[PDB]
Amino acid sequence: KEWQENKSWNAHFTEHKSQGVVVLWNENKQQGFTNNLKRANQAFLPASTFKIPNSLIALDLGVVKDEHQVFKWDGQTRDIATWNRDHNLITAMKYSVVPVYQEFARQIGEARMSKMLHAFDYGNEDISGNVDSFWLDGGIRISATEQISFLRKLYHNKLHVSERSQRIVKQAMLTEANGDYIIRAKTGYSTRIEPKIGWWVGWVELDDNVWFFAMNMDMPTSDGLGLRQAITKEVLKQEKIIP
Amino acid sequence: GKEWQENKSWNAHFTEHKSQGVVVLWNENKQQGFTNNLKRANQAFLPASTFKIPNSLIALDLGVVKDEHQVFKWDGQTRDIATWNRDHNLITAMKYSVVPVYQEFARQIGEARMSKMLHAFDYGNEDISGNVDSFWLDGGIRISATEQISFLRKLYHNKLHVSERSQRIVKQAMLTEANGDYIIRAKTGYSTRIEPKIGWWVGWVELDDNVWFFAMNMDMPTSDGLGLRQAITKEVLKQEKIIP
Repeated sequence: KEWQENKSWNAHFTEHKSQGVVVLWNENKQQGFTNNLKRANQAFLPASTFKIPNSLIALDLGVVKDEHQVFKWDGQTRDIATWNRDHNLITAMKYSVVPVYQEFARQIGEARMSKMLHAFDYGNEDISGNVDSFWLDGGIRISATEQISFLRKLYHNKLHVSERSQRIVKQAMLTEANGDYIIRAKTGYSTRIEPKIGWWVGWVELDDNVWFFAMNMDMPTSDGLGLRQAITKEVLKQEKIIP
Repeated sequence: GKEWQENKSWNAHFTEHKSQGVVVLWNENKQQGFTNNLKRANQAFLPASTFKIPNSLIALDLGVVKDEHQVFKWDGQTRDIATWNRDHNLITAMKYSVVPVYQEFARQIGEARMSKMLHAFDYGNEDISGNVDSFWLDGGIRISATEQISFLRKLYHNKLHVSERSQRIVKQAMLTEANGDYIIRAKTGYSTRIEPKIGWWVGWVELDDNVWFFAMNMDMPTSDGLGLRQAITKEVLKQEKIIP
């Protein structure tokens, strides 16, 4: 069976008075697992999870030379302290620095952004809205299961951008690593259009397997943003993927 | 901005564990070095498994290793470290310090190419005398903590003469630890075949706005203290406010 429903994972959403989906993909067995088959396939705004494809396109088109190139703060004080400074690809991803990516998007342009999302088979491939905000309040929509399809192509260097572009983005996605596993992931928080949801998408590298993952959850306030990672990890722990 | 400074307060961290050794830090932004022992900082030892870093680069650059996914078959000889007794790729072979895999790389590389490469890298004394498959364990090659840092800085900046791709893959393979505060890319070593028996930890700490390169070695009479390589380095990084 391609996809199996495991409703016992809802205990982890319930424990934190939350609602959402975790989708796992066992790369070795080519098998999916989720607590909610329906919500697993419900398409939402990608929000900052879009920084993954945006990074790839920017690198491939030379908008970003490498992970060292500095993007100068424009001097507009914004409400996230960490955005109010110079950034490179690594720090811009780490802190989800929208202004840097809005600038990448303007330089990429509508026509090339569109051609690339088509080549990537990314979500509904719809960039309608502002070229510099469409992943936050435009037409683009992607499900947890479609995030995993895209992430598996990135992991195997199968997107039509250079191997180099893919390696650099995967470096930039690095989030956590220890003796037990490596997580390459990107967070997202969609707030501009209802419903407000938190994202975490990426994968867990083990010695002998890769577990791809995409979770989203109802996020009325930013007070629960920490539950994106904490709930994903309770699921990974239950499934014995991490100790 | 004196190039090299001695900080003897770090010896308190060696003393706490009744141990002896050196930690060398290099602040990349300020181009400044710090060590608890300038003498030991420049004492050359057998690299042992820290040699897996240059060996990885050469194997990749020559096509002995196609990528980090290529599988290296266990030869079927049960060895002392359980995790060696299975198939490996570059990632797992580095993680578990799987000598037999690297001995096979070394045999395919061969004497002439291994020698040319270590010279081009300016790697330690550049002496491969002994067996092409064991010289980093009991042959002629020697490298100091300060020479480890020189080599690691070239790798970090993709300045070795091998492809950018080869350097990116090895740096991926070096990944050891990562969290919201830092990323460590490093390689452990335990030299036992020639005295003195020493533990190595060499690599770097990536922060948002700086890189701290590091090379430590310490007297390792038994394997009971291998854990002190990382624990002592981390006490130094903590004292210097490089990690929380």
